Amino acid sequence: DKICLGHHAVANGTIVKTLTNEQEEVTNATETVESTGINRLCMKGRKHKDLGNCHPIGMLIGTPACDLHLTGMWDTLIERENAIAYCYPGATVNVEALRQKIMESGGINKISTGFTYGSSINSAGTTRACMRNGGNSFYAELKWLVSKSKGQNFPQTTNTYRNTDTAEHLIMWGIHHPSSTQEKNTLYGTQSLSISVGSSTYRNNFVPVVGARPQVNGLSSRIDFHWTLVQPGDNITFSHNGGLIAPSRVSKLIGRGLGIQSDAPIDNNCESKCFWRGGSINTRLPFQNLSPRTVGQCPKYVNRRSLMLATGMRNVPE
Amino acid sequence: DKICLGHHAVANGTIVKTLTNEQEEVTNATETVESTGINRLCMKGRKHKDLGNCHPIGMLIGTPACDLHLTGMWDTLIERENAIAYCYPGATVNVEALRQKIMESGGINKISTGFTYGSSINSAGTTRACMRNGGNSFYAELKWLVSKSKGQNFPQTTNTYRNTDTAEHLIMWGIHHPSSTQEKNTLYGTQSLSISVGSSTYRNNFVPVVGARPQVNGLSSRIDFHWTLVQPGDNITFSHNGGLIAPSRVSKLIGRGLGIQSDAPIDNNCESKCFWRGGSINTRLPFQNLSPRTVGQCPKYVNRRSLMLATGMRNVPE
Amino acid sequence: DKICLGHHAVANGTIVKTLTNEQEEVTNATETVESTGINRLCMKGRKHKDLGNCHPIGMLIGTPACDLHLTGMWDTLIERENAIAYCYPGATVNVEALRQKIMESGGINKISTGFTYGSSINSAGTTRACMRNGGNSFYAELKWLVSKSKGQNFPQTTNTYRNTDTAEHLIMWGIHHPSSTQEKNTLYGTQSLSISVGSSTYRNNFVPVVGARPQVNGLSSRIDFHWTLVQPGDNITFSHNGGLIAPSRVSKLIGRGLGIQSDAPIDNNCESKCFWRGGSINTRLPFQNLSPRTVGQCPKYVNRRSLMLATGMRNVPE
Amino acid sequence: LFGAIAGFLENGWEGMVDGWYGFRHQNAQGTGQAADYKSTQAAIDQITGKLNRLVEKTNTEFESIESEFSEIEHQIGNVINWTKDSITDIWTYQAELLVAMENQHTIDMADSEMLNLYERVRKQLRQNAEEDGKGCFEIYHACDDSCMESIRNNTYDHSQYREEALLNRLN
Amino acid sequence: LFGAIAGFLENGWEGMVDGWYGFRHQNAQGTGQAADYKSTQAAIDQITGKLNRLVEKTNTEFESIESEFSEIEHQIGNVINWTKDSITDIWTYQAELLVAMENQHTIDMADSEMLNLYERVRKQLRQNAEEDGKGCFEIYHACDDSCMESIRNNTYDHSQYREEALLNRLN
Amino acid sequence: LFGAIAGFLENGWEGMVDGWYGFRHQNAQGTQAADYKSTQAAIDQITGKLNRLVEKNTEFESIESEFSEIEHQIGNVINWTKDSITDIWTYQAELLVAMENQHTIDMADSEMLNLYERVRKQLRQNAEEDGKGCFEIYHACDDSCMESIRNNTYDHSQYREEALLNRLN
Ligand SMILES: *[C@@H]1O[C@H](CO)[C@@H](O[C@@H]2O[C@H](CO)[C@@H](O[C@@H]3O[C@H](CO[C@H]4O[C@H](CO)[C@@H](O)[C@H](O)[C@@H]4O)[C@@H](O)[C@H](O)[C@@H]3O)[C@H](O)[C@H]2NC(C)=O)[C@H](O)[C@H]1NC(C)=O
Ligand SMILES: CC(=O)N[C@@H]1[C@@H](O)[C@H](O[C@@H]2O[C@H](CO[C@]3(C(=O)O)C[C@H](O)[C@@H](NC(C)=O)[C@H]([C@H](O)[C@H](O)CO)O3)[C@H](O)[C@H](O)[C@H]2O)[C@@H](CO)O[C@H]1O
Ligand SMILES: *[C@@H]1O[C@H](CO)[C@@H](O[C@@H]2O[C@H](CO)[C@@H](O)[C@H](O)[C@H]2NC(C)=O)[C@H](O)[C@H]1NC(C)=O
Ligand SMILES: CC(=O)N[C@H]1[C@H]([C@H](O)[C@H](O)CO)O[C@@](O)(C(=O)O)C[C@@H]1O
Ligand SMILES: *[C@@H]1O[C@H](CO)[C@@H](O)[C@H](O)[C@H]1NC(C)=O
Ligand SMILES: *[C@@H]1O[C@H](CO)[C@@H](O)[C@H](O)[C@H]1NC(C)=O
Ligand SMILES: *[C@@H]1O[C@H](CO)[C@@H](O)[C@H](O)[C@H]1NC(C)=O
Repeated sequence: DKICLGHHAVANGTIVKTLTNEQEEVTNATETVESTGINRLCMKGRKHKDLGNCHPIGMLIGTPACDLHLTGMWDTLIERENAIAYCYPGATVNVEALRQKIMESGGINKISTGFTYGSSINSAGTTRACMRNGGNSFYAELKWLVSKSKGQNFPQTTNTYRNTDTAEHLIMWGIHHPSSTQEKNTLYGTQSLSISVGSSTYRNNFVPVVGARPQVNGLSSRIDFHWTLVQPGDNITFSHNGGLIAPSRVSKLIGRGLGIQSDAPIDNNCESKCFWRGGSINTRLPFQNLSPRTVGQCPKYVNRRSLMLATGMRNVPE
Repeated sequence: DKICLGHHAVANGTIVKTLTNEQEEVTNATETVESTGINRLCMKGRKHKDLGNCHPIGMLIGTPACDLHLTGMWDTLIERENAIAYCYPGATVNVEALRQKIMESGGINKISTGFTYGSSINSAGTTRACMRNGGNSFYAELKWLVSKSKGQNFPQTTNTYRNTDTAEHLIMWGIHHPSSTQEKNTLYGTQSLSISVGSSTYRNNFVPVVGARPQVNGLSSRIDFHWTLVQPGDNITFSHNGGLIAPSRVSKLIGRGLGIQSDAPIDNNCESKCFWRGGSINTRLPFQNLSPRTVGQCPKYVNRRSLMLATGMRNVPE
Repeated sequence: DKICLGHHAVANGTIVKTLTNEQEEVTNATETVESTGINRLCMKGRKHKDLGNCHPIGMLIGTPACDLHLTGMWDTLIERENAIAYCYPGATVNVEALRQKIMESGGINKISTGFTYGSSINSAGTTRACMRNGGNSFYAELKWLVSKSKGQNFPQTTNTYRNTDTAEHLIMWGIHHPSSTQEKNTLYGTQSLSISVGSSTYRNNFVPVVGARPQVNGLSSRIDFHWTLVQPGDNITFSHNGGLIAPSRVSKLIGRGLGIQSDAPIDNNCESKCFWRGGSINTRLPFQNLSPRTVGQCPKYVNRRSLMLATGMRNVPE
Repeated sequence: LFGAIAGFLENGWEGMVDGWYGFRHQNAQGTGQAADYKSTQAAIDQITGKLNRLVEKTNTEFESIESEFSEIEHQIGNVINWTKDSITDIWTYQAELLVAMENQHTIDMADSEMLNLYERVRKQLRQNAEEDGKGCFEIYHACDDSCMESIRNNTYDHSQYREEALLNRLN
Repeated sequence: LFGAIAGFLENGWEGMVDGWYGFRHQNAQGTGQAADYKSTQAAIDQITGKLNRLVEKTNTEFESIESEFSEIEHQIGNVINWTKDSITDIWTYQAELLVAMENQHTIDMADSEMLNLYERVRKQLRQNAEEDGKGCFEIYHACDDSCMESIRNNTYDHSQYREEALLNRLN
Repeated sequence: LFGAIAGFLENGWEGMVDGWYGFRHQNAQGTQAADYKSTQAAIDQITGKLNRLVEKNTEFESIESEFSEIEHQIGNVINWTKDSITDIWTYQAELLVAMENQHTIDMADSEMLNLYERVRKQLRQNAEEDGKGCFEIYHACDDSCMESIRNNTYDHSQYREEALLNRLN
């Protein structure tokens, strides 16, 4: 007559680490690091924009790839690989800082500057680098100004935009840098050229410069893009006599959104809070090893393939 | 005959958090996350300086609001929300790094440049924007140079400041950008304008950007500020055509002190070592939930209202 | 008859910290914070380059200090205090990022530009400030272009570097800033100067500005360097007037390596993976308190002199 | 360590599949096995409590600070690179400690409930039994299935058999 | 967990205020309650050490990298946000792990300190008493109030009542 | 805290350099030994902690320049980060050895109690506890018999009846 005491065991027991032992055998264990994600961007419950072809910069200046995305509202914005910002070859100052800002926005609204030009100016220069419906064209929010009669000096012109709104506006313009003396003279005349811009918060001078360059989109010439915020109630004035790519509409960024750079296809049926290049991450685990670069409400990236947490007692087999 | 062993318990007990149990009940516990802070800046035992409407930039250029703050020594600097940097329209290039250095400093000393101008130059010009005692005035530490005889070309001028001290000196100057060509011609003449600054380590050129004719618009008269540090034994030479707002003194930032941006009223009777926009934090706790943004020797900010630490056994009531 | 159970103990215990008791005597213990490093750069097993008094930027540009560091292959690059970058006084625009690139690299190869110049250009000019074999010389990789007949207008010249390779090349050039109007007129002519530089992904204008500056190296003139990366298959074109310090070789950064800033002497016998301004660190421990500022595979810096880890039981003596 | 599991108990009963902790007995009627609910629920309650803490999600939104598709300036990129690697080094250390510290305490907790089950039974049997060293109790009175049940039921009255057990122990 | 607190002891005593751990006695003379100094202080000192470790922190001086009253450049301000939020996520984590870990240890230690008192009393009483399994020792000799305090002071001599007690256990 | 060390056992034995845990004789003709399994059981856990401690390293590069000036604002961001990363590693490291030393200590404790209980259960009824770590064995135990006690091969049945009436008289 005796009564005994004891505990269960299993044939295959998972191995876990402990403070003093890294080969500990235990009855049960579970993963704390997530190693699988969704190869879709789970956009359910979100008002979202997939830009495809459009670079976020392209949105402000109206590149034809962006014609569908000139104005909008969203809480999520998605940038795609090899998006296009520049139809006519160029570069933008503080480009990353501006791109980040648009990606942080929850929408864009466009306001006309209201600029008007005398008979000497031709407001409607186009190019085959900016094609739009089988037709030569130009950035949709900017106007390329050239002398109406070729070779004649572009007239000294003053343009003022006044922000009559309650919130700041993002105005953009460009400085055209020709590829040759011939072309500069044809477009604006033989005169010396200066462009000065200023608001209560901005003062600068620009000068178009002629130099030979490699062709990009068939063109040796360039446009430099520049930008500033124009506070409510303030004015910004352009004084120029050849070379200004002038704004015909200004922008307004609105609210806040989450910007996402991704290779994944959209899925509007699933919903998620954590995203990366590869898609989305839906999980309960505090850690993950899919991407060191994530966005949103995500688990913490750890440098380990697996970490196992004991769910049972020591496993001592029969 | 019996003798028992036992433990105490309390009719009212606290609830704490455990590895295995969220709702565990214990006899006594204390807070580890501080949630109350003092609403004044506790300055007991700190030589300090309370700027009020003076902005730190104004200290260097002598904006009238900073006349009582052109110099001093401190182990703490307080900056206030709407402080005035400029009497006259304009701004400082690279302003934040500059603001930070003044906030890191332990005092400011001023040293005369010794600049001295020929009869051709009027160096005593003032303005209705900078008012000192109900009279037209200018930034104390600079001087607006114009042609003595109006419309005559500003003479080609050279000014050199020689740092003969043992520490680095901070030197500030302004560039004047006129409202129009008529104002620029009147002030400096019709010549092309150039301003060159150079040390052993510094080189820069500035050209004023003249405005366009309506007074209200973005392109009006303004003065923008530029700075740099001059090392001991080194000279910085100003070669200029007009449009320079010349220094009359340079600054010497001295030693080290803690800078506080804050809205809070001074309390010169209580002592503290951690500050934030709201006030001070005085505590022995290692964590605080008051502010993510702190300066000084502070407890770490944690996103938790309350973390209770156990100071007694489990509570099992009868 | 008795039998007695017991535990060992030692004559002098070591004290350790525990969760509830500073000062807990224990039979043994071992330090977990490394406190002594080596006052040498332990370079065993590394193919390394000691720059000595050659500065990284000077490898690219051809300062005489670097005449033995103009090319090579390395896995560790050591930069010394006070190293020389410029023989002719000047600065590089964006120097810290250039220096970091170089210091992240595993080698440098030099590729000739092939630029050639007609008869009105004297391209072999030298200065007192760049000495080889005791006489006047210049940067090995740039050339100083001046008019052959002193005083005449430096001819409109074009020069194109074409990256025919499959890695990117780095290209540097200087802009010359004269000390006076006679100098500039003598070197380049009375005409107004302009230096435009443009690739597919780069463009800039430069204008040599004349100014008075403190003599450095006996020179009030200044050569200000610029740089950009030129992608494979792309071209870069110089349109220049006078003022171009022209590149005669480009660089190709190759592979990767650890860059060490230290003044410690090299020692090819000890070996290390972790380095600071003082010499190497070799240790098994996970924490060190030598430097908060290390490079390579280092233990984590903790602000403590010692952390003793018990390796035995409580010490209880008679 | 409390000396029970992988201590003075030689091994585990793979046969017991209805609990973490149990009894096996032997008497004239035959041999049996049962599992003790209380103590296993104690252990499993403490495991599932751990897992809830594990899965407490903390919702701090993060944005992107390094572009995936454009060039980032070299110096700010090395700063982001240094910071991000440093945080990952921290979280890798924090996870590996967490798991190791938790597992050590999971094992020993499971150990303690076994030794708490054992102790309760010893105290209950009182002077009517003796320990055999391998986790068994040798009982000095006849104990039939309804009695063995009263040991598991915690209702075993030691004074009933105290007279018979004590005589058997002393001869 | 060592099984005394919220274990085989069924509840704590609110009545006891003099201490963390104590005795209740019954004999011919009557009921008494007295606390144990050595043991409630071994466990209290351990708590105080935990408090000192908690508040004995000397802090690094931090300046301001974020401007309160003026706009900071966009790229670098974003890099600062990400770093602050990351450092905060870590400290929030650390603070919750410290408290949970310390709380578990504090409770288990208190349990330990209790059981330790029991063991010292059980060994001391030796063969002159038995355990009822709810925390008491039934005593098989008559214990004087003067004898009762011999048990608390470690003054009890067991050999003195051994012959007398073995006789009442056995009948 | 398991009661044995700094508990019911009064003090350590310096004469025992043979091993962590041990036995001492009292009998006619004889008088020390150390237990092998119980000391390895403790040393193998200490070198377990030690092997974890020396684990590894991510490669880092330089992000502030030692021999040149670097922009003021980026310099303040870098000072703040490293300082915060150090406040963390310093906290993490004072926590690590603290809770490690608590476990190490309390574990050596544990292994001592397990030796004690192992023997207690083995002498069974033939002996009683003096409460200072010793068992008074109510019968005759020569050096061979005491060997067997340290051997885990002591047969309590051999002496039970002689031992029992000895406890009762
Ligand atoms: C980078 O620089 C390169 C060098 O200038 C540029 O390559 C050049 O582009 C031009 C115009 O697009 C090409 O020019 C023409 O050549 C053909 C005849 O080609 C054949 O004969 C030549 C001469 O022996 C031979 O080298 C070629 O491989 C062909 O077999 C003429 O019919 C045309 O009238 C015209 O002169 C160049 O051939 C071309 N060079 C190379 C090496 O491809 C390149 O455009 C620049 N890149 C950028 C981005 O602008
Ligand atoms: C035109 C000229 O330089 N000719 C004579 C002057 O050199 C001389 O003044 C002295 O100039 C010295 C600097 O001379 C170099 C130099 O080493 O830096 C000589 C170089 O050949 C020349 N190289 C080129 C490409 O021009 C170089 C260069 O012009 C300057 O660096 C531009 O600043 O200058 C030095 O500064 C002496 O202090 C100075 O006296 C004057 C008076 O002797 O006569 C000229 O014929
Ligand atoms: C923006 O431009 C407008 C028009 O020039 C400025 O507006 C006016 O201010 C003057 C002086 O206060 C008033 O007389 C006008 O009646 C205002 N115009 C209107 C219609 O409100 C305005 O001041 C400019 N903003 C800034 C920042 O200077
Ligand atoms: C505004 C204007 O001039 N438009 C013309 C341009 C520009 O002159 C050059 O792009 C500048 O170099 O050139 C075209 O060949 C083109 O781009 O398709 C034709 C177009 O009508
Ligand atoms: C161990 O845990 C896993 C997940 O909880 C579960 O699937 C399994 O049933 C548990 N294993 C058992 C019951 O042995
Ligand atoms: C500064 O000027 C003084 C006086 O002319 C001169 O002695 C000194 O050499 C100059 N400093 C430098 C570095 O040129
Ligand atoms: C930053 O690190 C990533 C991977 O470590 C790398 O691909 C990139 O080149 C690095 N950036 C800089 C600026 O060095």
